[PDB]
Amino acid sequence: VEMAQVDVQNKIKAVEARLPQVVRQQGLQVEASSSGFLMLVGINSPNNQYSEVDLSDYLVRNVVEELKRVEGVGKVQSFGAEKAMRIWVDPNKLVSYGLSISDVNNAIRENNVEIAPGRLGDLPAEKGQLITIPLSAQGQLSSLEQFKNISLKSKTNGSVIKLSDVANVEIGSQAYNFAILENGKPATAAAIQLSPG
Amino acid sequence: GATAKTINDSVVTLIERELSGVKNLLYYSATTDTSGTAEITATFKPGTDVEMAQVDVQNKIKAVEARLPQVVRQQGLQVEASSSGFLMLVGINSPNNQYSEVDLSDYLVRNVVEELKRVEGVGKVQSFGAEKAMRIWVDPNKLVSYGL
Amino acid sequence: ANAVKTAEGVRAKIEELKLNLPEGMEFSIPYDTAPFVKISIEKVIHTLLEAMVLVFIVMYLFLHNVRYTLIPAIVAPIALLGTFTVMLLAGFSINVLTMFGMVLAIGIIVDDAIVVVENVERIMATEGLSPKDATSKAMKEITSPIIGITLVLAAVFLPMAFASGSVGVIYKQFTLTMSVSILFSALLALILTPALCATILKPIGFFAWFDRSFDKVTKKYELMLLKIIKHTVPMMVIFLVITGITFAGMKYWPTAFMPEEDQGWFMTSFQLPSDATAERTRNVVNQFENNLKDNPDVKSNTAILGWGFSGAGQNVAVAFTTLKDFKERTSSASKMTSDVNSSMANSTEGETMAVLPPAIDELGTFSGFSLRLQDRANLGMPALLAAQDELMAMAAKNKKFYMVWNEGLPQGDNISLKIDREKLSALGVKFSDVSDIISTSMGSMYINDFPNQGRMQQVIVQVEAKSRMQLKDILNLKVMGSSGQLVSLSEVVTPQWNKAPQQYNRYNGRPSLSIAGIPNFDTSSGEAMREMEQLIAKLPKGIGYEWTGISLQEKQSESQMAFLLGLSMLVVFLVLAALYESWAIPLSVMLVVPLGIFGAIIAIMSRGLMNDVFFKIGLITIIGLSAKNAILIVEFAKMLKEEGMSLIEATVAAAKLRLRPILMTSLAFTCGVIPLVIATGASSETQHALGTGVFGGMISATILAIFFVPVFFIFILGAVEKLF
Ligand SMILES: CC[n+]1c(-c2ccccc2)c2cc(N)ccc2c2ccc(N)cc21
Repeated sequence: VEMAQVDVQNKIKAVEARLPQVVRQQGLQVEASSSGFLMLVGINSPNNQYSEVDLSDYLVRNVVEELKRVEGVGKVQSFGAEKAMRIWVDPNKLVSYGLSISDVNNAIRENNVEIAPGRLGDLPAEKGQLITIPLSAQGQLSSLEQFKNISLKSKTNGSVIKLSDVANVEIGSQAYNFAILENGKPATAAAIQLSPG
Repeated sequence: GATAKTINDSVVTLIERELSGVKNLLYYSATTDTSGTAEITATFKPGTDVEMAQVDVQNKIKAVEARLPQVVRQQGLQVEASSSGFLMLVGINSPNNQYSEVDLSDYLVRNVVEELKRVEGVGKVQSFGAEKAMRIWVDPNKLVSYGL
Repeated sequence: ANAVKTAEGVRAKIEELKLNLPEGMEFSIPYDTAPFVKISIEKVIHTLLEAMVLVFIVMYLFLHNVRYTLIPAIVAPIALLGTFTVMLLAGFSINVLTMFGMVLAIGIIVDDAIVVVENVERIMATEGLSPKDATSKAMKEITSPIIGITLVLAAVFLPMAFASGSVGVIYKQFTLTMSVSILFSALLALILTPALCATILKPIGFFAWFDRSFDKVTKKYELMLLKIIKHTVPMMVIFLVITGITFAGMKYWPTAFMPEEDQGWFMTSFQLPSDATAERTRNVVNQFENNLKDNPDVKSNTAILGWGFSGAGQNVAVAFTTLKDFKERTSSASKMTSDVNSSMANSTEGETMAVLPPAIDELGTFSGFSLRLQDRANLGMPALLAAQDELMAMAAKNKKFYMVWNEGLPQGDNISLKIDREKLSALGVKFSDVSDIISTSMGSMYINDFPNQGRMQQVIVQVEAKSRMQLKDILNLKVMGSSGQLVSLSEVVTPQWNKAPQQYNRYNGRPSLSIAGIPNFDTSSGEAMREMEQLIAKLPKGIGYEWTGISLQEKQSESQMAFLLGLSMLVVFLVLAALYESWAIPLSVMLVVPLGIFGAIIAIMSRGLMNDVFFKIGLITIIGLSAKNAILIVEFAKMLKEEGMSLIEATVAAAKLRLRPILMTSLAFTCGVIPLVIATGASSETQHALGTGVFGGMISATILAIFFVPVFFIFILGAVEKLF
């Protein structure tokens, strides 16, 4: 299986360029079919206090690796939705201010950015330099309020408006295609594959 | 473009999650410093085929290339066989200071390193010198005056 | 890849590249480890030759004739050649372990031929028979014992080749190189030796004295044995006492993995504070070079500034120090490292560690114990570092360790600039501009390539050094506002100073810290590991530990000793039961293992040597050899018993007749290992470890067995007769 998978990946690498840009950005996932299924581990919320995304987040953060380090446990496949920062834009509010989707995307790409850290005193250094110290800056946004406070410029009047005004920002799922129900309530699951031998 | 903490939380842990689970693995470890590079090492049981181990590792690490940061993705994740120590050190020096360290380091890189690396049985040649380059030292206070 | 051949190719290539070298440039090879391999190989070959010569001399001292001595001696080179063929077929390579196995087997592989020739000579002398009739009678008498001894000594080494880990690989070399050689020696003894005895043996001072003295000693041995057989229960009690002492010594004696060897070079690591610069590290490296200057025992010193084996940066350095030849040297590498550490400790602003090369090439980069302290309860990095500091505090006050330190970059200062986005919006500044001016302020940007003298070379744009040395220069950077005036970063960014780690390490997917330590002299690796475990047990909850590198292999080797010994003993017992069709005859032969382990442990205690893998291999060899010395008497005693003689009479006659072969065989093996015992020079530690235990065990088995195995036989057979 390993020698088939490596050959397949090497042959796929040839046409990676001609593929559509979004497919490249998402990435092509290559795997080998496994038959060592052992069991399923799931978490459910009887009181609906949590959603599927929250349960999946808890499972991946605090459960999957715990099960992985148990003797005889090999691969763990978590089924669910990964959390993401979802912005839902109202076209009427956007046109009210003479703004478009591209403007919102540009604002997000601008305000949320990574700043390259550096070192003061790095080589080549001025003679007599004694102290060398790292220096870093934070440009990324890590909170809902920060994303909601992003500033856009209205073309109609030139006033400064907030992203929350033209859109609703929340924490949701990267994809909403699938849902998992445990006895009619939100749930998440992970399949444990037995290690060979 | 990241600190040690960011690389640890973005690259090392994400990859090491999938590394756990290869065949005939004794243990795995990871190290990250402020040099912008991260090194993970997987140790396999004695009497194990290294060639099979490399392909297994490559298969298990290509399933996370998508989630890996863009810069690492374009630069690539490099898999290699491990050699702990140095077989030997080959040096060049100027008895009469005719050539400076930069010149010696340029000659070593551009005439010696590649020749040595092609000797049968040589796995890796690590040159502790740098090739010559065109350096542009920009004064921050000057270009701002001209608005650049 | 082969180290020796790769080094030869590198040295050849350098030779061709010398001609096209601009004047004023000279090549050098300050650090090279390949030669030591060939030096060790040639040393082990010399040891093998010395063992062969000593064994030949011992055989001559007994046989008194050159032809008689040659007849057995010829079997060893042929057996070794067959073993070489088997190694080539099986994929094994010539190395120190296989050659040491050959050296150990050189005494064994002559035992069968010695037994054949001794019986032939005895028959010719006593019965006045021709060489061909004497050979026929001798072989008819001794065919079975040779096969039994060969099978036992081949089977005894088999189990240790099935062990796991590196210790299994080590045992595999000895198992093959001993079992195959022993089988080939037995085949030669059964095939060629009778023909030579029948063909090249002619009919029949110091030698006369030796003969008369040996007859006198044989008479004294017979009388002493006759006296001894009367007292059996006391001699069972004494044997139980000896077994108890052997068990106590085996359990309560320090254990190790592999002796530390002098390879003619040591390593030095300089770790300086996080805020240190290249000049500061260069200063301490210059002090180290000056201190090592003028020392006659140093050939060449090379220092790599800015790189390390546990992290790279501006505050790290590594140096390789090569010592002169062993004959020209006057101080051991360990003393050199100790002096270097003592000198560097007093006057330096950082930590300098001088260490010796590891026991195995790729199993670590230093000799000592390596630990991984892990945060297993999500305690946090600062908690892990506090636990590290407390562990270092406990370890620095203990007499069980010499020096324990951390192999990683120190924790250090970090500056973080918090950007006031509200102020940026109010002033009209655009965030991306700030982001760009900060990112490129003190970083090197690779742009394009340009042709320099026929090679593409990089164009790198960076800010001048004078403007990236202090935080003020970065805070002086200005950006354009909406109103038009330039606003400096200091107005819009606030600096914050914090203490955070500069290196992040993980072991088995958990936050981890690497620790190294050197056990103090008079303390073994196992003792140091146990004490370190006890100290770690006192750390706060949520902190765990792991043993990595040499430590894990040593633990695994120590774990498997008892099972291997028991399985080997059971295999020998089963083989003996199969051969002699009894459950009591093997029982008597199985009681000599304590007699040899008593004496092996005694020798290692007297010489102050630890229980290591080579000691275990010697123990297995002594099990085999003691089983041989018991069999040599027990087989003939039993056979005489079926002929019609009584138990005591048959046993006494068998011991009297088989004294000479046993003494010859045992002395041949014992003298075959003296070169290892008294080895001096390079690699002498490994030879001593491999030889002292076997020397002591063989002596104890030879001296004690001749008086104990007859009593074991009589006691066990009498008990069997009484009960059933
Ligand atoms: C990711 C979709 N997907 C697949 C799947 C669909 C197509 C291709 C490969 C797997 C799946 C396949 C099998 N056998 C069993 C369970 C699931 C599953 C379960 C839950 C979920 N939320 C998505 C799930």
